[PDB]
Amino acid sequence: SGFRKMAFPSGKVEGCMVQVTCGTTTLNGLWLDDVVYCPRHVICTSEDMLNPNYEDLLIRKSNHNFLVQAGNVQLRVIGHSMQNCVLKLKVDTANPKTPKYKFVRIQPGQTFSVLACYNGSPSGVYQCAMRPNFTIKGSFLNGSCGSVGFNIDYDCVSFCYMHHMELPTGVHAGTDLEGNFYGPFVDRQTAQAAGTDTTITVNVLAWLYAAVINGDRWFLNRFTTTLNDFNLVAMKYNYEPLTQDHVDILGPLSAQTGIAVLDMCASLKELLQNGMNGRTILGSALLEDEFTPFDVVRQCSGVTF
Amino acid sequence: SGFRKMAFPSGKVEGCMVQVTCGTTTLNGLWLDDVVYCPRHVICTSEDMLNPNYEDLLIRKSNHNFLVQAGNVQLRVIGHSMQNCVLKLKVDTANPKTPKYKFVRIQPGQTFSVLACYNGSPSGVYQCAMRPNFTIKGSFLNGSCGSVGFNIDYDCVSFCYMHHMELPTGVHAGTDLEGNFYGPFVDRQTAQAAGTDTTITVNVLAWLYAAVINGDRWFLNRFTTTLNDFNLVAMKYNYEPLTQDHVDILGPLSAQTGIAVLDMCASLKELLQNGMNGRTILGSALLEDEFTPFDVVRQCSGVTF
Ligand SMILES: *[C@@H](CC(=O)OCC)[C@H](C[C@@H]1CCNC1=O)NC(=O)[C@@H](CC(=O)[C@@H](NC(=O)c1cc(C)on1)C(C)C)Cc1ccc(F)cc1
Ligand SMILES: *[C@@H](CC(=O)OCC)[C@H](C[C@@H]1CCNC1=O)NC(=O)[C@@H](CC(=O)[C@@H](NC(=O)c1cc(C)on1)C(C)C)Cc1ccc(F)cc1
Repeated sequence: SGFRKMAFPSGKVEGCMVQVTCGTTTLNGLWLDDVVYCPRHVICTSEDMLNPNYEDLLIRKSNHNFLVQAGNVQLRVIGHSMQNCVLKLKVDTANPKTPKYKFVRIQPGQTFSVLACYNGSPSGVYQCAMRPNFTIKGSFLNGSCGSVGFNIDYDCVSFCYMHHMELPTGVHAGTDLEGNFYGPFVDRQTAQAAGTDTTITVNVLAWLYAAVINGDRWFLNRFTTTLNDFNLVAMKYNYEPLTQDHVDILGPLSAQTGIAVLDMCASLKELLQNGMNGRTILGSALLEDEFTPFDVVRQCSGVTF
Repeated sequence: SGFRKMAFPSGKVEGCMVQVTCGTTTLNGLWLDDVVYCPRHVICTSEDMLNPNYEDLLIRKSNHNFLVQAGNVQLRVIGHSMQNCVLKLKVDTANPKTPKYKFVRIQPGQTFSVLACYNGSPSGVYQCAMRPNFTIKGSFLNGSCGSVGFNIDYDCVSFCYMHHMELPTGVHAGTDLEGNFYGPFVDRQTAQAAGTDTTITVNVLAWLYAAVINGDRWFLNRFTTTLNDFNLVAMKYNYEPLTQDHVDILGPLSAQTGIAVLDMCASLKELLQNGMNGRTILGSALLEDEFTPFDVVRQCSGVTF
């Protein structure tokens, strides 16, 4: 029993972590086959952060300016290409520990683990979600870029995120491993406001199923609701609308607990309108919205990798 | 910026994870050098759980009954010894990936990461604390025993916990890697009540420093308090007493933020007496007590491994 902010095991990503020094600035890179990926701001300093010209920087730069290190072994860069806001550094050697991997661009709502690193060495691992406004509530310091987020399927690591920036709001912004930023953010020290975040309704419901599975059942009421009426209330509390595709993704939790999704929606409707009155659900006094229906299943059923 | 339930990277523990089949029952084991450690209830079934006689079980059992597997490679047991409630299985081969390790018995209040595994394969990693009543709020299912908790220092993995049982209360109990149970628990299906848990005061204060470092500062008031008067109030709300050793462990956070510990104690005194009034601190509507002063430092300063 129990429910925790579970992250995927990080060993397979630990083996692919390098540090990348171009000039004085140093950051992290992902070493896959004979290419190292890393943010493209490794070729500019904080002096250039204001509004960098990345194309003049790499133009006037050779493969010797790039010093990749893997513990103690240094790597020799043979070519360097710029795919959007990421930098592909083709190196002579290929990482022996390159796992079965893939590059995916996740959607708002989906979760992923993060392996925070500095100087190409990993500090810790934690779980995050891509917010509806394409930000994440991470935990990063100076020298954390290159740190990546990922999902797993047995042995296929699905890289989905590379860390680039932190908005003055405390939130964080990044790209996929193809260099395209999530949301309307671009790597330069310019004021860019993220949209108004919203609560991930489907994830709140999956979290409520997890509570039921674990014994917390005081919030279950006797009612049902239509999908529209629920959405009418949720709309007031800045909750994302619940589509039928979300209802279908909860089918398994619904089937497993014997609680129809729309009855659970009725339980949540009351929680939003009346609050929790100082009670807790799975040890939290707030409604949690960073657990997907799959995250609950893999944790309450125990899928391994 | 940011603050998350950060866990240590799990790669080095992933490499030491095996599955151990004695009869039909299968669980997990820790493969270090030429010995595999695992709970001693692998030689008894649920039928025996009521009150097992572990010494008659291993007596009438040979090294062929023990089938250790490491992915696909099976291992050959040469000897088997019973150290308290753990089982030492001496095998012919030695784990090539055995990291610099050590076995420590942590104290109540200390935290550690957990790598939850099933069938010798890792599902996920999360962070826990040894409660003042020698339980932990984990996330374990059937077939999770053998799963271990640990801390790290650069490259020295400090194994501190192996998972054995779950009390009907939902909490969990285990042993150190020397087979001695934390608290008054013994591996048998017998009603055993844990003490009344308490809040880890020192950790709540460290968490409050972390909030200040991250911008949440509304709870800071203008007062100071004596150590005794604080303890008098904290005593009422089931908070552990704050010793001078705890005050000294907060010195660094105190020095870094410029807030004296006893003034922070005054801020917490108000939070307990008046509550938070629907506000949050680092995204939580409750006071969190599973972060040590070191856990904050390593995360807000960025120590790597
Ligand atoms: C990562 C860069 C690194 O590893 O080397 C240190 C310079 C760093 C992450 C943030 C640092 C502080 N905590 C973080 O999470 N990124 C940067 O320093 C970039 C600049 C910023 O992030 C600033 N914010 C903005 O520019 C901004 C963007 C928007 C839309 O609104 N404001 C904060 C530091 C204030 C620059 C950079 C440097 C090197 C890289 F590889 C990527 C990006
Ligand atoms: C781990 C055993 C395993 O991996 O194989 C499955 C039998 C398992 C962990 C719990 C299972 C359910 N969720 C868990 O976290 N441990 C057990 O099954 C042991 C029996 C129990 O834990 C029961 N609780 C008690 O016995 C108890 C103890 C006290 C002080 O109060 N109540 C729960 C299942 C109800 C038996 C066991 C089997 C194999 C092992 F290697 C260790 C322990």
